Amino acid sequence: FLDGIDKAQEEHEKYHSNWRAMASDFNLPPVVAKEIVASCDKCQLKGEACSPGIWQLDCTHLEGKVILVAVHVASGYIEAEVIPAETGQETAYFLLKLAGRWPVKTVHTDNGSNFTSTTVKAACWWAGIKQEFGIPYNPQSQGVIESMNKELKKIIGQVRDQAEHLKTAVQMAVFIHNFKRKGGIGGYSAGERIVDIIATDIQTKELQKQITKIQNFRVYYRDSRDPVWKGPAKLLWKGEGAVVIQDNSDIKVVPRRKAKIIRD
Amino acid sequence: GPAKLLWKGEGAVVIQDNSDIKVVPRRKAKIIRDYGKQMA
Amino acid sequence: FKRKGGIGGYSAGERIVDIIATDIQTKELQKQITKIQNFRVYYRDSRDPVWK
Amino acid sequence: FLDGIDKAQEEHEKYHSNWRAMASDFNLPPVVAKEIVASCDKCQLKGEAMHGQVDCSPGIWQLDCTHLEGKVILVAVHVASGYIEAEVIPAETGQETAYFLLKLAGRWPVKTVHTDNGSNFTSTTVKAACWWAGIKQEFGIPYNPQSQGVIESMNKELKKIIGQVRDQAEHLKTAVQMAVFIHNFKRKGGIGGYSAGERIVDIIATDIQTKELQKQITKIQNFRVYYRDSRDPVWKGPAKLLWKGEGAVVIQDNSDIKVVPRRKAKIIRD
Amino acid sequence: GPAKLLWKGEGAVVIQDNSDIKVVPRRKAKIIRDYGKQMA
Amino acid sequence: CSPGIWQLDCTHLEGKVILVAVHVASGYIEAEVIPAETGQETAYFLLKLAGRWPVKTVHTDNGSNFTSTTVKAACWWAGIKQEFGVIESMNKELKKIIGQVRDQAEHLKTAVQMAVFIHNFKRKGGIGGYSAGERIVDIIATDIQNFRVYYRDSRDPVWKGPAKLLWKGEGAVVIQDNSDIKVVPRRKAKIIRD
Amino acid sequence: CSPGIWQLDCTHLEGKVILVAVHVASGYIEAEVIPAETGQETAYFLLKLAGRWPVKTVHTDNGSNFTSTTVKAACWWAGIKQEFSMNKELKKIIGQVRDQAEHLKTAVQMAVFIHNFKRKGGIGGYSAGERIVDIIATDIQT
Amino acid sequence: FKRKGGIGGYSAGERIVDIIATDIQ
DNA sequence: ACTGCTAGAGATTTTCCCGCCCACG
DNA sequence: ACTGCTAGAGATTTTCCCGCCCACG
DNA sequence: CGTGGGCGGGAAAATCTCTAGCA
Ligand SMILES: C[C@@H]1CCO[C@H]2Cn3cc(C(=O)NCc4ccc(F)cc4F)c(=O)c(O)c3C(=O)N12
Ligand SMILES: [Mg+2]
Ligand SMILES: [Mg+2]
Repeated sequence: FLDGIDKAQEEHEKYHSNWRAMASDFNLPPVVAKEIVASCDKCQLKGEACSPGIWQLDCTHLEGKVILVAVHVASGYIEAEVIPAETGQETAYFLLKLAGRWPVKTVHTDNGSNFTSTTVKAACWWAGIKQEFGIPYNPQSQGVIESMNKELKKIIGQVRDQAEHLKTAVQMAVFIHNFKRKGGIGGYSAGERIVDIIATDIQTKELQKQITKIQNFRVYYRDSRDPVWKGPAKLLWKGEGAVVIQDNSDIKVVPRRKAKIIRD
Repeated sequence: GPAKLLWKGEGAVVIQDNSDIKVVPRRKAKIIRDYGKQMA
Repeated sequence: FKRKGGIGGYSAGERIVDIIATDIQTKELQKQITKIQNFRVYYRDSRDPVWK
Repeated sequence: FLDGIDKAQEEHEKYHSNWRAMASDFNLPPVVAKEIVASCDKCQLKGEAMHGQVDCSPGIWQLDCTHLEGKVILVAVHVASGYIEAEVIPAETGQETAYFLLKLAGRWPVKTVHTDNGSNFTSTTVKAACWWAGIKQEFGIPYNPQSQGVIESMNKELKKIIGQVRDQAEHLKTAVQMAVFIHNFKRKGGIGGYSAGERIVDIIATDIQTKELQKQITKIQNFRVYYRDSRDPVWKGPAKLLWKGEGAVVIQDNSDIKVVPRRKAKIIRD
Repeated sequence: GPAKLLWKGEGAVVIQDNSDIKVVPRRKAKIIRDYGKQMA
Repeated sequence: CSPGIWQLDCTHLEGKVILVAVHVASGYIEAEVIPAETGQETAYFLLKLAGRWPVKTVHTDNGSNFTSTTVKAACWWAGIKQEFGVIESMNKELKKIIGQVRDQAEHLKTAVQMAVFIHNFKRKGGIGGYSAGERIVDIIATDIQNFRVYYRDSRDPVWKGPAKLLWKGEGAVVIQDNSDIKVVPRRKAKIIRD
Repeated sequence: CSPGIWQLDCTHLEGKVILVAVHVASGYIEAEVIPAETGQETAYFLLKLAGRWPVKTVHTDNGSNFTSTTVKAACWWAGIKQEFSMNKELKKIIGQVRDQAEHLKTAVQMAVFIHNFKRKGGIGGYSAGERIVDIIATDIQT
Repeated sequence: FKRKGGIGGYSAGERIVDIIATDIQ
């Protein structure tokens, strides 16, 4: 348990795997894996600027009727909505619906007139959503958004005989693109990828919210065969018989009788 | 709960709370792994 | 989203993720293990000597 | 304070968040989170969760008017025993209810009446009748029918037995008298298995025999108890002894019905 | 119940179940002698 | 009398500026001598008056020793409100009991020391019989020694309030909203802890 | 600590000699700056200890100004029986808020007011100015 | 061989050798 | 100053009886 | 062949912490 | 003169229970 930390350290020196691999493989607590991936030099990539809130917005006018299409670009999930009239209130209503279903963090769109209303500004102020206009987050999926729109138009050309109304065939088409399109690495249709991304993001932000209070705390400690109260070290894992800390650069374990935790 | 899962089927689920071996039907079960796993 | 509590302090939006995540994890792990582990148990029942 | 507390306050301004959500999302103690929950006046909960207690005293009697087949029925219940009387009313008015209450007071030792705030129970005629008979009038919370819920349940039970007894009689009032006779005599169970007729006899007989006997006792026995109380050395007294215990006696000094151990006490004959 | 009576007034009655002193008010008392006393 | 009322004024001994102060509840002389007509010594004396007891206000005259930016900046930094008799008596009786110690001392401020103590501790009389330094303690330290409710009106779902308590009951509470003396059950109402 | 007992100490700062007086039972300081380190100024420090606040004795160090004949005559007609950590907390607060100080004395004033009424705590979020009056209240009401 | 994940935590080589062992028989 | 309450049904625990049989007189 | 259920408030039990002081190194 | 351990006082956290309302 405690003697696998150094062989995770040399593993991160040779191959630089992330905290999940060293946590699940070596059966470690994930805090020491995040500190191993933190203490490295060349493993310090960029920040957030990954994101589960990669959302593309695109309008189209099919059969003389407005269809507003949103894409969860981090997982490739895509849906749409038939809009009767081009105004900012309809876009704000659909944006608040998307915020109600999924945690929409950032939206990417163009500088269209319908998407630049102050009603959408008040809605995103009440929501707290970063907004982008014309700027792709990364230029790989930029054409893929349009190709998915053409794919959905091919699905519409499949299922226009499956329903009478436009929006009923639209809902059947997004149901088909949610489930009836397989492939990939492990046979995921469309929902398993996005629930995997959302679950991993929820778990890593729970780890961030857990660790953001521990770094405020202090652990004054002495050792066995020692009364010299060193510290204040940083807590990693509070245990019932052994507490894990780091004083300067070493992952140490201590008895709880030798420990003293400042509450702030 | 929370019991430990032992075997899953389609109509019933075998679990173990402390030492009992309970066979709970599928319409009574709740299976989840907490994000709070990072301590325990 | 904003209302927290219930089972483990989460909103319903997290539990609806966790339920389907366990759904598309555990039965796939079970399908992967049911083709490998196949043990045949003969049992002598109670009040009797028949190995069934 | 912290900036996260202020942003949780903005969260409370926009969504009226839970205390546990603000405590988890910003690493807060729960006391200030419950204070922020109690801060905005739009966050008002559903009150307390505990039921009150209705008095069980022999001098109290409940009344209620109920309705069945387009007719009004006066129901009276002794609260301590569950003895019930019922009658059909010609017309719902205070004078006929005053006549019914005068019959009740002439037949039974009634001191206190506790009804709801209906129109017929707030007339001047029942006020003059209760002043003539010396009856303490009391009413309840203006829109809480649960303090009268005993007699509401007895309106339920008597109508259920009326459902069993309606076929034997041609009219309502004969079946009403038959049903109230059935419930006051034939229905057996409750505390000691008896009907309420034996129970109210037991209540009135025990009341008389345990007030006159203690009245005859208290003029003879008169012991004055001085007591050195706890945490103190002052010998305080004298007090009236109610009953001598084995290691602790019960007394009343001025108004406090208290227990004093006999080692901390001192009993004087006069 | 049933506790033993110790003293009675009007406002409150004091009773004893096993060793306690219960100063029960008049609105909560129930003073009845069960007429199956003919055995006990 | 408020628990924090103090009064500041001035006296000129040989054209020499001292600042006297008195609590209105007791008539309690304290004083300081300043080298020149400045405001820094006035803020010095104000927060040294606060230096052992909490001070809520200071009463002054209508002079220009209280309309400057230094003293107002100090008093609004601390939080003491400013506003521009009971001092004019004891300021006249501050120059009288020096005579037992004036010629008996090289330095006159020693006679000021002994005279201000003989005014402080050895001055009693009247009802309570205490000293003035203990009278101010008695007054302020006897001055050193209430919830809201909300309710759901019956046959309605709307909650209202807040109201003030009148009498506690185990089933219902009587309250006043502004003048509405109403009794509401505890299952339909809820009291704030504070 | 009896509520009539107080304590004195001295310090030097920016070429100016300051003197602190504390109530030992509470811990609220009061400092004052004097121009010259003379016996007159510390006898006036005994005045601004004694003439308002309920003192009984004195407590200071072995300086020759603290035990002069002027101080002894002041204690003679002031009934004071001369017998015989208070500075570091003041030296912490003065340096953070030196910026609003045209003189050192105003910095001393705002620092002792920060010590007075901006640091709430104890058993009910109290001040030291309430604790001194509670202890001398117990003295005057016992 | 140093990067894993998925349902069973497979690499690419073990997955392709499992599908080749499936495809042979 | 006022206040939810009461009759009935399985259900479950607690407890005599009887017969009996296996252990003893 | 179908089925009552769920969010919040005191209240009560269970449990760390701290300081301290009395018992000990 | 220099340390340890139980206690108690207080915080605080997990559970019990119990109710309001959905027409
Ligand atoms: C027109 C359909 C056709 C079928 O019958 C009606 C009548 N009804 C009545 C309620 C109601 O009384 N809810 C409160 C409630 C009370 C007690 C309880 F145990 C559970 C409870 F939910 C409904 O909620 C509701 O949806 C209907 C409804 O839809 N319909
Ligand atoms: Mg009624
Ligand atoms: Mg009714």
